[PDB]
Amino acid sequence: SGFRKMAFPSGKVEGCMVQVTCGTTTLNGLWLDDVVYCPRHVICNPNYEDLLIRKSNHNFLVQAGNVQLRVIGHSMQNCVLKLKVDTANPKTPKYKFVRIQPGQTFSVLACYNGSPSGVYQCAMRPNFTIKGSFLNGSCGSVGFNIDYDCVSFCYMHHMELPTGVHAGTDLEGNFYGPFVDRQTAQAAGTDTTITVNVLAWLYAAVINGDRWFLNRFTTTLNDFNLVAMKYNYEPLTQDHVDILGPLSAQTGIAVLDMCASLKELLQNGMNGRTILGSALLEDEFTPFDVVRQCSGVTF
Amino acid sequence: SGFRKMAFPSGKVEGCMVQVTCGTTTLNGLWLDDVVYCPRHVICTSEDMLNPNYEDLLIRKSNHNFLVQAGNVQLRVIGHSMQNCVLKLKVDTANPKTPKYKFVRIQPGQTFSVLACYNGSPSGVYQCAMRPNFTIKGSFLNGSCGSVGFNIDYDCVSFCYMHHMELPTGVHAGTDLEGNFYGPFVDRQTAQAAGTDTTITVNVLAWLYAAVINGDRWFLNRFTTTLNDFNLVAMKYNYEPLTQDHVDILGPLSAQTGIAVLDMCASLKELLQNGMNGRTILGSALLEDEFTPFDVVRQCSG
Ligand SMILES: CNS(=O)(=O)c1ccc2c(NC(=O)[C@]3(OC)CCOc4ccc(Cl)cc43)cncc2c1
Ligand SMILES: CNS(=O)(=O)c1ccc2c(NC(=O)[C@]3(OC)CCOc4ccc(Cl)cc43)cncc2c1
Ligand SMILES: [Cl-]
Repeated sequence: SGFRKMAFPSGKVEGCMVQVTCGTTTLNGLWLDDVVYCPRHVICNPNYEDLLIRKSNHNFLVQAGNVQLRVIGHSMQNCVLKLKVDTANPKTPKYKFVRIQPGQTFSVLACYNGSPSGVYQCAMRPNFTIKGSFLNGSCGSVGFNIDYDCVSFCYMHHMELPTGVHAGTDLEGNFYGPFVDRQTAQAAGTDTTITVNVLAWLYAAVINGDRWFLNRFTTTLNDFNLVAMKYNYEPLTQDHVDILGPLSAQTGIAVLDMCASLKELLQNGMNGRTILGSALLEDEFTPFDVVRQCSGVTF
Repeated sequence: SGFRKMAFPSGKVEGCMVQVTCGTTTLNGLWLDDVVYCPRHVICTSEDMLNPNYEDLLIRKSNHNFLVQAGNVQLRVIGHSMQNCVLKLKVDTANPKTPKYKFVRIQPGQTFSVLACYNGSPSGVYQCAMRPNFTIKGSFLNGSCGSVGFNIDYDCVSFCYMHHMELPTGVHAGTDLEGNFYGPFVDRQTAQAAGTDTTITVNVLAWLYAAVINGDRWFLNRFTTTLNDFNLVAMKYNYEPLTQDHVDILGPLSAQTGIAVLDMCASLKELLQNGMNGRTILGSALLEDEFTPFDVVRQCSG
């Protein structure tokens, strides 16, 4: 029993964290095989082609523990800088670079000066920001998932928006959201609740013996989406309904039956009651996270 | 900016997790240098669990009865001894991944990271607090016994907890790494229950200072209180008494924000009276008590 926000074991990613210093700027890099990946703003209206052409390999100081790596090449791919080094990382795990969609969750290994300091779980918000926990020097920290023994790198941290939320890119340097890596007026758009994730967390509550919110009612997918749009909740699709199938079969509560519970919770509140120790509806657990935690999958 | 429940990086502990098998029982072990530490109930069958005599069960075992697996490699057990509720298996190979470590016994209110494992394989990491009733609100299934709680200081791992059992309310009980249980629990299937739990007051105050550092001031008021008047109110909401030690510990946060501890105590009294009125504090509609004053300073300053 129990239900916690749980991150993937971070060890395979810890063995890849390095410090990258160029001029007066210091941030984190991800060392995989003979390449170090880091935000391109380490070289900083910037003209990154013009700023990069003026740099030599010896301008980038890369440090892995107490060992300095020698940079033998450099190239830019979108908003990520790729530093070719002379030595392949012997701790390189089996890995892939994957771009995730809003609502998907991942683990973040927060780093400062190439040293990991913490791990937390979070979700890609529908407005493409992440509600992270980052200070100055956190740039280059990465987001990931683990499948068996393969690390899927999905996020690299780049900046903090004025509301305290964070923006970054996939490992190919493409930003999540309409953000740019430049000091200019930028803001997070109006955010919405990840509906499929709230439903998955309501199934996790049922599996853990929290059932007060259940009711005898059902609803149509159209009627639920009309209600959800009024409460700034993301639309629920047939794909989301299908994904929730296994949890629906395990608890005996049809997805549209759980939608009627969610509709009653949105129109009436919790009334002093809690669900899994929370007075708010949690949306940072996917249906797969719920199945993984309520069955004990290992890495 | 931002405030998350944050666990320590788990890599130094992952390289210590092994699987320990005794007959039909399998659980997790912690391999440090040439010793594997695990709950002593690995020598019990489901039949032995009500009133087991561990000294009598252990004396009947030989080294080859213990099967220890580290990855796809079987370790050879060359000795065994019991220390309180932990079994210590001497092995023929020192773990080359043994980090710098210490065994520390923690007090209620203190937080730690838990690396949840099954069959010697890590499956997840989360952040916990030792509740005032000496239980932890963990997330554990069958076979999680032997999973460990820890903190990291520089490059040193402080092991503070080893998981042993689940009480009937779904909460968990365990020991320090010397086998001494936290709380009045025993490693027997006899009727046991968690005592009435309370809120960790010093931790709620630390989290209110974290909200002030992140720009939230809506809950502050023009009032102060005596330490005694605060405690009289707090006990009525099942909050732990706040001691002068707690007031002193909050000193640095008080100096950084400019809000005296007893002035923040007056905001807490008001929040307990009025509730939040549809508002949240650091994205939460409840008062968070699983962040210590030390966690707040580390996450907000470095
Ligand atoms: C709010 N103060 S803080 O917590 O120390 C902080 C400061 C900077 C943080 C940070 N850095 C940045 O956003 C910038 O990094 C150079 C600052 C200047 O403006 C830009 C513009 C574009 C880009 Cl891509 C980056 C930055 C990242 N993540 C978290 C940060 C927490
Ligand atoms: C509630 N079902 S479950 O989630 O699968 C589960 C089952 C057993 C869990 C478990 N095991 C135990 O508590 C016991 O382990 C042999 C079961 C029998 O009673 C005792 C008595 C004393 C001691 Cl020290 C251990 C046990 C631990 N932690 C979490 C557990 C989740
Ligand atoms: Cl302590």
